[PDB]
Amino acid sequence: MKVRASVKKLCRNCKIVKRDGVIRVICSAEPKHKQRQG
Amino acid sequence: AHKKAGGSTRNGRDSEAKRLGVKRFGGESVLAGSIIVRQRGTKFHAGANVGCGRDHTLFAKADGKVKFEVKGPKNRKFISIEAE
Amino acid sequence: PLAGYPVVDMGIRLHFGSYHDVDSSELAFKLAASIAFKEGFKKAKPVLLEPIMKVEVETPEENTGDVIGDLSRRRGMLKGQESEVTGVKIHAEVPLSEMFGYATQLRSLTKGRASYTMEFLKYDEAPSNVAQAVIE
Amino acid sequence: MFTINAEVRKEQGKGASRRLRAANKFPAIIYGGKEAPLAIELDHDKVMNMQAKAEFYSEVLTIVVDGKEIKVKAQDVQRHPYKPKLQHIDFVRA
Amino acid sequence: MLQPKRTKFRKMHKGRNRGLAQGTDVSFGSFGLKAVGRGRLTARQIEAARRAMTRAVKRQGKIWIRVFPDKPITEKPLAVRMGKGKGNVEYWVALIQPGKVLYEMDGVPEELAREAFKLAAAKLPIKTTFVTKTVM
RNA sequence: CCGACUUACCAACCCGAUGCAAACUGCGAAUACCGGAGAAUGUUAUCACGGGAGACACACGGCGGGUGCUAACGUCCGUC
RNA sequence: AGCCAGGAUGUUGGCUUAGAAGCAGCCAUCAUUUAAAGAAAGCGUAAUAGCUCACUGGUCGAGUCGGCCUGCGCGGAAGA
RNA sequence: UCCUCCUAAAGAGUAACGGAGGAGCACGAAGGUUGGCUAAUCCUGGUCGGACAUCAGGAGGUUAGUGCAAUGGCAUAAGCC
RNA sequence: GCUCAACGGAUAAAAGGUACUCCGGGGAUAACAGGCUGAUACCGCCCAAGAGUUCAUAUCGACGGCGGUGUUUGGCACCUCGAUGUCGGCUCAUCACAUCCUGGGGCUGAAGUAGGUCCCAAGGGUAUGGCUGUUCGCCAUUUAAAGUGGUACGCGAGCUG
Ligand SMILES: [Mg+2]
Ligand SMILES: [Mg+2]
Ligand SMILES: [Mg+2]
Ligand SMILES: [Mg+2]
Ligand SMILES: [Mg+2]
Ligand SMILES: [Mg+2]
Ligand SMILES: [Mg+2]
Ligand SMILES: [Mg+2]
Ligand SMILES: [Mg+2]
Ligand SMILES: [Mg+2]
Ligand SMILES: [Mg+2]
Ligand SMILES: [Mg+2]
Ligand SMILES: [Mg+2]
Ligand SMILES: [Mg+2]
Ligand SMILES: [Mg+2]
Ligand SMILES: [Mg+2]
Ligand SMILES: [Mg+2]
Ligand SMILES: [Mg+2]
Ligand SMILES: [Mg+2]
Ligand SMILES: [Mg+2]
Ligand SMILES: [Mg+2]
Ligand SMILES: [Mg+2]
Ligand SMILES: [Mg+2]
Ligand SMILES: [Mg+2]
Ligand SMILES: [Mg+2]
Ligand SMILES: [Mg+2]
Ligand SMILES: [Mg+2]
Ligand SMILES: [Mg+2]
Ligand SMILES: [Zn+2]
Repeated sequence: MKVRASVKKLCRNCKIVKRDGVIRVICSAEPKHKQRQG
Repeated sequence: AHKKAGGSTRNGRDSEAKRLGVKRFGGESVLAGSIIVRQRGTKFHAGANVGCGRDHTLFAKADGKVKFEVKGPKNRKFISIEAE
Repeated sequence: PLAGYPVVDMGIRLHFGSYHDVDSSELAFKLAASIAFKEGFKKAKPVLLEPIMKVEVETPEENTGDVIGDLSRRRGMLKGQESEVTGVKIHAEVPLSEMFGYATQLRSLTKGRASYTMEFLKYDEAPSNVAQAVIE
Repeated sequence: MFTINAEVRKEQGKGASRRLRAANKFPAIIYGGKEAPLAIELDHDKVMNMQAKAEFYSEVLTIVVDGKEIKVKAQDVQRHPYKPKLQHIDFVRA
Repeated sequence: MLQPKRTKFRKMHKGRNRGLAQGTDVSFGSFGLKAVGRGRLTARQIEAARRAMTRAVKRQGKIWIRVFPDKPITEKPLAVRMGKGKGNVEYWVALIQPGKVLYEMDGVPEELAREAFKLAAAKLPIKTTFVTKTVM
């Protein structure tokens, strides 16, 4: 997981989801696109 | 070192202010000899009853009321006096 | 002169020369020739040459990609691919200086089922980084 | 062909114009010919969508004031320095 | 590195960055980058933005720089005390008011010009926006 | 014997479109200042002369600036 | 939305390249049967292969999608 | 110590080890007066002579000039004889 | 008749040392510490040309941009000159977390072993010597590890000198 201030979709399989008040990018294709705002 | 020594400026000089400008404005009642404007060059030219000194000081050559006006082909600023 | 190496592929032809009637001496011209070599070499900005050598690698078909990657990684430009029945035969001019320990690395990528035969090909210009390293 | 419903300004000046723009209208003037110039105010957003067309600035516009028709041309436009808004519009009759 | 070739004087007062801008319209190209905020653009900042912006469009179209660094900025050296004259000129800047168009672009599609200005505005301290040419 | 052309080179002056300036001005305020007249208000609040001084280390805040980093409960001026 | 089905013939377009087969990179980006289909948006292959998308037909049967402006919030946000 | 400009906020004045420059003279004519005269630069043509010397014409209009810095001024010239 | 130019001109006529010092004063004015600030420094983040065989973001990251801390070198001179003892060591500590070890986890160019890089976590723990007054530093040998910083660069009415 990459924790940074600027999370964004790196492919079409990336999805922006807000969980427990934090923005997250989850990818169904490959896990290097997993990101956390912070 | 603990402190770095500075340089020195080279611009410290200036000259005294010469108190130039208009002494009596339009509508002033002046005596003969009163200085109206102190100038460098003739920014204001001498009109009626007004004299111009060596340093282009405009002074009253009669008693009366000061009036500024614009005359001549060059739109120059003349100072004259209505004798009153 | 640049880095103490045997200069190759140099073509020089003598056309003009001078001599002193009584002081003409073979040794003098020999030394003088060396002098001329010095200035000429500097202005020609030479480039060091590495022993680029052709390399033939045989490997299983399923591991063809692994082999190609490693060959490329070692600054070696491939020139041919042979689709032999029992695995593919690849060829490349991998720099000898770069190719060290390649056998052991190759085995891991080919499940210890490959081999290679090396044959020196030609001395080629060294890349700036590599050339400078040797110079220093 | 464009019909612009505009109402004549009751008050003018810097304070009035800034109050007008806050209320989402903006001032404009119509001058030309021989009649005295008429200071009108009109809705910002309607004209903002209207002037996104390129043909707005060439073809003859229509302005309706007090139910009376004035045939005008978009002479000039003053825009906000950075926001997509119109400060003022100069209109010429006929 | 944009910089005046010669100047009448080498140092200038600090001044104040007040008022709105002049040159708020796209006068040369078809697209433009317009400053929303106010501040100072160093020649390094302007030039870094220009490199990204001209490289984004693959050296196509035409690029216009609408701003010039003409205000010299002085800095006192590290660990020198106050006074002893004004500091030495370190760099140049342009003063930027809200609404000023900083860069213009032509000859490229709008979707490409928009992307190029995004990369260019990533290098600037002041808020920007994308504008296009309009008929007045 | 004075010549007449030409090309994808450099190209000054000039023209059109753009900006910038404390030591630029073909423009130009608001205020401030000087003077004349009029009312109202103000315990003469004004000036002159004379007796007595103290004071000449200022501080912060607003506004206009120089310097500094439009850093400083920094520093230096104007004005309240 | 989703689900079912297709997503095809020049063709592996040419150039380049050890290979460039829609998908390293260049130029072109045209024809065909079509209900539709890109000389291909992306994953994948050393190159193939393979997997989706664009697009289309059916199924469902009522609203849905994307920008612009703007109010208040969210993350960025660690000290004895 | 003195002069010029900016800071200096359109009267005067206004500080800093603020930003830039000068003066410690010269001239019996370079002063007084009368009369007379008007530049820089560029183009065209012309012996040496050319980018640039003197000459003719034109454009232009003070972009020159001022014994010496800068500012203000100067054609009725304060500039030149 | 005065570069009386230190130009309102002390006299016609005048340079230095003091750690052997002395007096009157000032925190009006410096050195230590505190304070304000944060250019610089350190830490974090924004955009991604490129390195990484191919692949920007496993790991780095040019040209540039925005913050945080008070933490280095500084800037200021607000407090103390009718005194706030100034480096290092010893003894004894205590806090913060921007975590050195141990604990939990995501990604990896993570086969395993061993790492890399982020996120959470401050309960405990976190060397001995050689050389130099040294803090540091280099070196020798250990350790699971030999953390970073604040506490008047903690601590002399506790010691050393
Ligand atoms: Mg100077
Ligand atoms: Mg108002
Ligand atoms: Mg005093
Ligand atoms: Mg005083
Ligand atoms: Mg004061
Ligand atoms: Mg103060
Ligand atoms: Mg491919
Ligand atoms: Mg926020
Ligand atoms: Mg004044
Ligand atoms: Mg004033
Ligand atoms: Mg004296
Ligand atoms: Mg004196
Ligand atoms: Mg004493
Ligand atoms: Mg004392
Ligand atoms: Mg004090
Ligand atoms: Mg201190
Ligand atoms: Mg003070
Ligand atoms: Mg204290
Ligand atoms: Mg003390
Ligand atoms: Mg006491
Ligand atoms: Mg933590
Ligand atoms: Mg417990
Ligand atoms: Mg010991
Ligand atoms: Mg500590
Ligand atoms: Mg201590
Ligand atoms: Mg103690
Ligand atoms: Mg004791
Ligand atoms: Mg004791
Ligand atoms: Zn993804």
